[PDB]
Amino acid sequence: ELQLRPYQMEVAQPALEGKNIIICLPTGSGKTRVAVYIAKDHLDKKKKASEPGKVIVLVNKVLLVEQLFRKEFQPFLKKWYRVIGLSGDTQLKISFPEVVKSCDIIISTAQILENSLLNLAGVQLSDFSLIIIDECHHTNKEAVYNNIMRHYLMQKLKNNRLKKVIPLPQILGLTASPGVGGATKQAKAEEHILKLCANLDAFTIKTVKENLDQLKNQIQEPCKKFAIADREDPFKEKLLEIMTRIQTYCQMSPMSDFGTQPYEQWAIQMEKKAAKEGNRKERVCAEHLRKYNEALQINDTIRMIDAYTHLETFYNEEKDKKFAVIEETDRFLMTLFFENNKMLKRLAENPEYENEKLTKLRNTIMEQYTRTEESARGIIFTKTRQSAYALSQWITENEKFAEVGVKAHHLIGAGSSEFKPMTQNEQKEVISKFRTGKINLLIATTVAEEGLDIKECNIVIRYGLVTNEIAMVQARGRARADESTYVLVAHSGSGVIERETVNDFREKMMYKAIHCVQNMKPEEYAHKILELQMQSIMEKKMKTKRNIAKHYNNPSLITFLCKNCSVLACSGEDIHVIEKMHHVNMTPEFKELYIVREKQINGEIICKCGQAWGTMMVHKGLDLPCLKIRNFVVVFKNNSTKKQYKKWVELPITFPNLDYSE
Amino acid sequence: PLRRKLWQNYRNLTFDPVSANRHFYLSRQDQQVKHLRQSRGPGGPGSFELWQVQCAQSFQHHYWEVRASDHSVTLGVSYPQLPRSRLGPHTDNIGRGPSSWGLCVQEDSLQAWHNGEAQRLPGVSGRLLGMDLDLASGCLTFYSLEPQTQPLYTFHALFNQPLTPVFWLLEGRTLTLCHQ
Ligand SMILES: Nc1ncnc2c1ncn2[C@@H]1O[C@H](COP(=O)(O)OP(=O)(O)O)[C@@H](O)[C@H]1O
Ligand code: ALF
Ligand SMILES: [Mg+2]
Ligand SMILES: [Zn+2]
Repeated sequence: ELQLRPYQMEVAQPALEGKNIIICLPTGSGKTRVAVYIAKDHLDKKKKASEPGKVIVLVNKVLLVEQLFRKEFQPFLKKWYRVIGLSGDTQLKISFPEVVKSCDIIISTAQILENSLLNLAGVQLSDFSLIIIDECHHTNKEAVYNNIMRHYLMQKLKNNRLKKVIPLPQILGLTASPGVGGATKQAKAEEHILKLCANLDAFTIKTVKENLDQLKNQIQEPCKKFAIADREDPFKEKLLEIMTRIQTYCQMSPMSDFGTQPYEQWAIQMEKKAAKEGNRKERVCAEHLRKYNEALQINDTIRMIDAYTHLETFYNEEKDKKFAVIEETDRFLMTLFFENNKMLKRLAENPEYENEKLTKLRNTIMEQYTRTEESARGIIFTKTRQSAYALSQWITENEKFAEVGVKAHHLIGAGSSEFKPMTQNEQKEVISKFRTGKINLLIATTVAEEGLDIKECNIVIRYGLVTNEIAMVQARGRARADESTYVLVAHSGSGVIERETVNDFREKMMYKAIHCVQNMKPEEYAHKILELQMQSIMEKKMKTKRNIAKHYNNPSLITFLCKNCSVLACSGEDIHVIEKMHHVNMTPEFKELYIVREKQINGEIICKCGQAWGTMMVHKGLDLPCLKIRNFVVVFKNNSTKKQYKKWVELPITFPNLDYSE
Repeated sequence: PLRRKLWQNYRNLTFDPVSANRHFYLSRQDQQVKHLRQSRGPGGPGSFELWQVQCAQSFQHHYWEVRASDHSVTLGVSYPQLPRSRLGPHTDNIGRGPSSWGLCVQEDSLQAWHNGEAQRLPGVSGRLLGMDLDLASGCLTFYSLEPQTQPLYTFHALFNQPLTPVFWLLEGRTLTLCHQ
């Protein structure tokens, strides 16, 4: 029953006949159906005229691949065409070009296509006819969509050089909120819309102007509700005087109060400086106080227990690493820490003392679910993964939650160095369970703000989140249910509600501006569009030359040193790379220098100081330990400067690969 | 003035500690009840599993006043045959069966539950509430006092058993009576 509602057909009218264009409708008005219907017409008409016609659907988040695959494309075209849903996780058994050569409707993630296009056999953009691009507002400065569209745009200008051609496939892109690039001018807003349009090579925004009231009947504005809180507990201040004593021992000036982002930034940078000097007795202290700071930050966000466990785990493994070498400022720390931590665990265990935010959260959950009486799905959006997982535990523990029938689970993306990484198969079944309804409360992160189509979402909740305007429009859109309630929770300490306010005004700017561009004069539209097209290309070329000149290298010039100690580790010639991917050292005396340690299939490298260096790896039948450039210090031979790099790509050195004859 | 016309059938009330729930707490000469996260030990027999309490008084006319801390609470009266165990995940029984009459107040709107059925009634701002019950006419009505007297809703029925007030509460919610 591919029967569109009136406004849908109305805004689809220009699309039915060429005219690569854009469609934007407010969230929850089934744009996917417009895509499906347009696709059917395109393929059928091309079949009537008998030309090779295909269509590729690009999505930017893995979960949506399976959703859009089995929810809107399978059920409507099981008899008419060959639709295949492919993502980077599914184990292919056939090359991408043959995958496309077999089917005709593809649903894939954009990174796959771009990979397949820079492999010049690969594939050419011309092989396609219709390019459906969902959630294309991400078309911005060097994003995955921008690369693909820049190839398309380059070819178009080449065609214009030819005219004074090769067909360029028709383009469609779906948005809900193009947004502004942080603009307090009407000019910058409308400019920004134009920049998106040109980079999409669109023709007309084409947003509804006829069937307004029925639209007002379909979409529902959720009810906004504010939960803002602002109890004294020594634990915060207990950590305070401990860490102030720590800072005063080395008599550091904070330049700001503790527990703040500037303080953390200062701590990291000064720790880098101290390591540059080679200053021990300070470096370690700086790192430890930093650890306290992040512990406090988690502490304010979540319950006491996990924050303590984080610190306890760090110091436990710290002394574990230290005692390995057995087989002055160091002990200066644990001695006081361990008495204090025993006391803290005594203080932390007391559940009567509680965070302010968590309190209001409990109030909100109970109020909403009890008022709903077993007809309620709620989505809570957070910031950090461990926040999601700990909040899941917090739901688990207090039995007062379960009595109300709330069933909770945590959903995060794949891939760290923590409790446990959740894998793709698990989240796939998790969303399956959520749709069924015996998982009643879902705790999610950034991963699932764009595209979820659960027909029952009475509750959408934001937990201390700060973000741009699109990440708020979409969040309000998720409540795809009647009497939908959108709740913001935060404490007045930070800039949260003010971010909400500015986001609101920015939203209104965006609507008015898109109405403004909606009514421009076609020739001026064309001129401005063309000029913008040019601008992107020339700037890309300039960046290209800048980068290639920036790349500028003796593979022996440098030598590596510890940070905790400064003992020379090895020279430039000792390092070899596996598959351009992993640096490693084979030197046998260098094997004697370090220490292995296990808790194991892989061993961790430990210095004489106790600092880690690398991990044991086995490759092509060889046994061999690798190293991380973060763990070391670079020393040149022309200039004796002490430098560090978080990753390997910064270092301009190039290494020989692996003589495997050894 | 109508409140004055009422108060000659005003009746004073007090709870029963046996029927109080675990997390619940009684105070002020058993005329005030408060809810806490901490449990008051195990519940045990004679206590309503779901978050309700019933007062020591029942009526074989009658008026009384009630003040409440905040919304998201329920006030009502049932036959002495109200269930005490639990079968549904939702933590309220009143109004589900025809043996009780309920009225739940929320920040949005009013809902009067009986026999599992309820309708939306325009919400109110105040917390102090009043109610009339006539055994002769079998009529139960609910009133609001602040700032003015609102005849919220009337219930018609025939009662063959004495009626006992039962109150449904939320965590961090406190409920108090009045006396004269
Ligand atoms: N013609 C229609 N008849 C019934 N429901 C429709 C129709 N068009 C759209 N919908 C609704 O739209 C929903 C799909 O919306 P979707 O496209 O996933 O949201 P968005 O447009 O925000 O991406 C379906 O669940 C369906 O209920
Ligand atoms: F409008 Al959508 F996913 F396309 F919420
Ligand atoms: Mg969508
Ligand atoms: Zn060292």
